[PDB]
Amino acid sequence: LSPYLQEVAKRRTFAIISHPDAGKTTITEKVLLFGQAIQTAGTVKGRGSNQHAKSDWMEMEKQRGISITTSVMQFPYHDCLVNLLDTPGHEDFSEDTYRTLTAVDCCLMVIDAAKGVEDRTRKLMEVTRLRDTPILTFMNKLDRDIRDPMELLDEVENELKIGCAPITWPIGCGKL
RNA sequence: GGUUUAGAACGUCGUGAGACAGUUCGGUCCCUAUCUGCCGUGGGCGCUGGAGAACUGAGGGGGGCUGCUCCUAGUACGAGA
Ligand SMILES: Nc1nc2c(ncn2[C@@H]2O[C@H](COP(=O)(O)OP(=O)(O)NP(=O)(O)O)[C@@H](O)[C@H]2O)c(=O)[nH]1
Ligand SMILES: [Mg+2]
Repeated sequence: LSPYLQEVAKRRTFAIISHPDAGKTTITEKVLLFGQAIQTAGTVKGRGSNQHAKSDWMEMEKQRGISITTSVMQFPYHDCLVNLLDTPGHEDFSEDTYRTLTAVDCCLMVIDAAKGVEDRTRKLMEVTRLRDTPILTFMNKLDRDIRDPMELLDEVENELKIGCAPITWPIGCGKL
């Protein structure tokens, strides 16, 4: 427990991957307020939640349309020091994302519970198994009317060839 | 202020006086309301002995517009926007 091997062990550096518009960038902004980096928060395109607070999608064109290239982040949560990446969704667009995976020891996949598993979701798992990299799964968008979370588990096991272990479970979806 | 008076000029027409549904500058707009109506306000009598109060409510009138924001929710919808 020397001041060296202690700093090392308390660190944790990970990805965040998605099919385009799943919510990487949003869950990221929220992860940032659980780290006391953003005292308020925002949305995307600076949209529906007002205030010139978008944000932390670096660049510029990102804020005009929707997301471009990996923003990177370091903040403290609980007993750890997290290093957070923000991987772009789009076939032609990255690249980069792939090279970014080279910097992560593990990885979190966001899934649109209203959409299930999409195309670049499937392609991203292939790239993942290249390094036997671990995957956390987050089922985003429970504010929306979604599919049966049972069926959502099938699509994840069947099409992504990986076991599902529910930690939490939604009670009602959409307006409920 | 416009434009159908009287002054004056331009262009135009006519020998001319004058003329143009061409133009230009100037140029007196009265009424103390009797009736109807309408807004208000009293007087009289009626209502069945006379009086002071408080009512019922037939009916009449006034009022009746709308923006933006927030919650639902950036949810339904949408590939997105
Ligand atoms: N209803 C709802 N909408 C969400 C949720 N999370 C994200 N969104 C919406 O989904 C859209 C996609 O946002 P974004 O975070 O850019 O997704 P992304 O995965 O970063 N984009 P990309 O995959 O292109 O990099 C946003 O407009 C945001 O409003 C959620 O939990 N619920
Ligand atoms: Mg993004």
